[PDB]
Amino acid sequence: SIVGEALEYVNIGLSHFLALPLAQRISLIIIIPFIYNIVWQLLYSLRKDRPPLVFYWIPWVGSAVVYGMKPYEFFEECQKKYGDIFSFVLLGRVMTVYLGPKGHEFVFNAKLADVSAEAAYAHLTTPVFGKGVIHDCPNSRLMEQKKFVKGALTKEAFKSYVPLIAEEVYKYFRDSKNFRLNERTTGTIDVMVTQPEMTIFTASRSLLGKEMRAKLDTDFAYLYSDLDKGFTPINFVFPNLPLEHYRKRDHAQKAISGTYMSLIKERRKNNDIQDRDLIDSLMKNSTYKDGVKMTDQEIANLLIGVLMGGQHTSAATSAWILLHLAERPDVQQELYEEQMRVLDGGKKELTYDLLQEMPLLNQTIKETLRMHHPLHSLFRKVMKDMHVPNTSYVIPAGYHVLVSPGYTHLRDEYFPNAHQFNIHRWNNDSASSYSVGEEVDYGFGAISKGVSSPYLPFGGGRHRCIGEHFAYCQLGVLMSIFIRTLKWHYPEGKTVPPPDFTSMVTLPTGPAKIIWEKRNPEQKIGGRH
Ligand SMILES: CC[C@@H](C)n1ncn(-c2ccc(N3CCN(c4ccc(OC[C@H]5CO[C@](Cn6cncn6)(c6ccc(Cl)cc6Cl)O5)cc4)CC3)cc2)c1=O
Ligand code: HEM
Repeated sequence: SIVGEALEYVNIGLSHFLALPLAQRISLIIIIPFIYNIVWQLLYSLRKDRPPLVFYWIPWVGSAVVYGMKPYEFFEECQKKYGDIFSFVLLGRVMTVYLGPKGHEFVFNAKLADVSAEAAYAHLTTPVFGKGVIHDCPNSRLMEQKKFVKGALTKEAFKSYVPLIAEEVYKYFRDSKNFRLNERTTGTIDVMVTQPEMTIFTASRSLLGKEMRAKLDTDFAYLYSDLDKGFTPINFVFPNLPLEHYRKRDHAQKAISGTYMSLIKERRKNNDIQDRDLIDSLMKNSTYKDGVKMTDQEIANLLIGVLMGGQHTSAATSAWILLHLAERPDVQQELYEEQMRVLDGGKKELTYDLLQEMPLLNQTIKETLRMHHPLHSLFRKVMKDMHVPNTSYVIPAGYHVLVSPGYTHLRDEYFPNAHQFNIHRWNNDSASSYSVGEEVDYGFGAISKGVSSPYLPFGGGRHRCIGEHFAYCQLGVLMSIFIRTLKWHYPEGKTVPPPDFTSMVTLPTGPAKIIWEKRNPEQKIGGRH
């Protein structure tokens, strides 16, 4: 009646194991985690208190490759097999996806104690922006930082930004190799080259001021390029690794934040603090509610973050607008007529107020943001176990929740013929967004309380975007001028490119070229160059 001899043969087996040929021991260190992985998923599939988990062959990697290459195609397959809630493994992490408007509610209105955005995002952005701001600080600091920035983003600021943004667009048509409208009447451009330059020029001039704008004409512009490089999904797994890419980024962040602090300390020294730009504004208005002031280093890091966020979402969006309009001369024609009616055939300077009298222009932005949400996946790390309403599912702490309003933007159920670009689906509804009812303030102004809208380009809840009006202002001036100045179309046989879902924003797969030509070949842009 001896089990003792079994326990001996366990120990013997462990010892015979350790003495295997190194060819078999490498094999086992591969085959036994592979076998265990399959065994674990099958067992996992039994738990009725967990959403279904998408099956995967490679441990740790998970569904990373198919999710990254074509996330909306991934989501649609999963939705057919499992419905709206399902999980998948992604480079070590378990992501729980909740598709559709209830998904929006579940994640964007999640209680602050249940989930954390900074725990999800901190590695992605802190290396790039610097310490102390955005996701490298507690939520209540973030709430107030959004309040400070929003304070420079008022109707009266937009009124003064508009002629500044217009000036930069015109100087870019005049001076850029891509255009030179005083010398050339037609030409070819890559919109992934032109739009990121146009966006940084206009955002700099209006948010940072003319000094910082002036510096973009120098070799300082190269540091922006270097810091721009460090803004990549790979920071999610490799935020820091001793290589040259990471070294230029860190240098750039120091060099750029140094330049902003130089200006800040310069302005405080001369008492030269007005209401020109966002720098003036944060100098006057960056004291937290427990009395602590933001440092000059933190103020500068915040400027980098604001500028970098606006840079990528807006540049991609104007690239998409150009690309969709290039095959739709009917829409270009209709926008041109609205410009002629609102601006008296051009005998009226563009103002922020007149921009609000251009519904078709704003509907074009709205519709581009529907087809091309710059951020396909928004994340939160789960901090406490969460019950999913009307289900038996519990999402345990340590999981991530993923919400994807850009996926819902492309469903026929909520947008008839969702794959078709149509600015007229927004007729009599051209506002960037609006709360369908009740509102709430998390620290940075009253916003919509419900987040169930199928259309959520700026998200919702406490992490809701605050740059929506600035983006529309910027994109509006830009497109108003393109339309009044140029017609454009595709090279023969070219059409809208598919999105690049592996970058930070869903920008077009390039080279994405359009051919432009002047509406008025003899028109000249004045000023010195
Ligand atoms: C390894 C194999 C390969 C095939 N693969 N396998 C998987 N993937 C992959 C997966 C996921 C993703 N991403 C794309 C980027 N994405 C993402 C990027 C930025 C982001 O930002 C959310 C927060 C933080 O940044 C901002 C962005 N922003 C918002 N408005 C303007 N910018 C932000 C907020 C505030 C401020 Cl001040 C700045 C910034 Cl940047 O909001 C959220 C998600 C996550 C998924 C990419 C590739 C791959 O490429
Ligand atoms: C087309 C332009 C833009 C789009 C579509 C967009 C979209 C978004 C979205 C979806 C979020 C929420 C992210 C999340 O919930 O995880 C967000 C957050 C945010 N965005 Fe934007 N954005 C745009 C432009 C801008 C601009 C121009 C600025 C700055 C002026 C800006 C600043 C911010 C800030 C400060 C947050 C808050 C992040 C947080 O609270 O955690 N965005 N944006």
